[PDB]
Amino acid sequence: DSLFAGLVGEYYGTNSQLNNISDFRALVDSKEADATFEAANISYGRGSSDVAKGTHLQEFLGSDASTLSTDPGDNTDGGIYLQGYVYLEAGTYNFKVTADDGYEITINGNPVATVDNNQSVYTVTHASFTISESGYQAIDMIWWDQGGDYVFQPTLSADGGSTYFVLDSAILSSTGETPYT
Ligand SMILES: O[C@H]1[C@H](O)[C@@H](O)[C@H](O)[C@@H](O)[C@H]1O
Ligand SMILES: [Ca+2]
Ligand SMILES: [Ca+2]
Ligand SMILES: [Ca+2]
Ligand SMILES: [Ca+2]
Ligand SMILES: [Ca+2]
Ligand SMILES: [Ca+2]
Repeated sequence: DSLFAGLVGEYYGTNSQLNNISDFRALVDSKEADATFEAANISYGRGSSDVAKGTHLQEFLGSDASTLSTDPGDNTDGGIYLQGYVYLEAGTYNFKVTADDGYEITINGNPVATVDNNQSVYTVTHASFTISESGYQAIDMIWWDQGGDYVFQPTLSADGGSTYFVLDSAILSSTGETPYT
C-alpha cells in the first residue's frame, strides 16, 4: 500500500439524498470510490454550489486535489471517507470541527466527533477522549455535502482546548509506518 504522510482518501458521489451518517456509509459500501486521493492537509473548503458538481471537489480539497485519481463527473450529493493513522502521544484530546454538512471521526474504532445530520456551517467543540499509548493511532473520518455550501475542518487539541491544530502531514501516516516524504 503506498506510504505517505496523510490519510487514504476516497470520494463518493450520488444523485440520492444524503441525510445522515448512515446514508453516506451506505453509499461508500455500495460501489468503488469515484476518486481516490491523499488527505495530507485536512482543512477543506468553504465553497458553494454543491461539492459534487463541476470542479468544486478540486477546490474543496485544495492542496490535496493534485493527488486525485480522476476528475469525478457531476452528482448532486457527495462526500469523503478518510482512513489511516495519526501520531498522538498518550493523553487527553478533543476535536473542534467546522462543517457543512455532517461528519463522523473515529479513533481506534471509537467515535470521537459526530454530527448525524445536515447543517449549514457550524463549529462544534466535542467531548474529550483519552489515548492510552503513544504512537500511531488508527483514525477514520466521513464527511458529506447534501448540496449547497460545503466545508470540513476538524481540529484537535492536546491542551484542554486552549490550542487546536489541523491534522496534516506532520503527524498523519497512511499505513502506520513513519513517513519520510
Ligand atoms: O449547505 C447547505 C446550506 O447551508 C443550507 O442553507 C442548509 O440548510 C443545508 O443543510 C446545508 O447543506
Ligand atoms: Ca466502496
Ligand atoms: Ca468534476
Ligand atoms: Ca484550501
Ligand atoms: Ca441552517
Ligand atoms: Ca441532496
Ligand atoms: Ca451543504
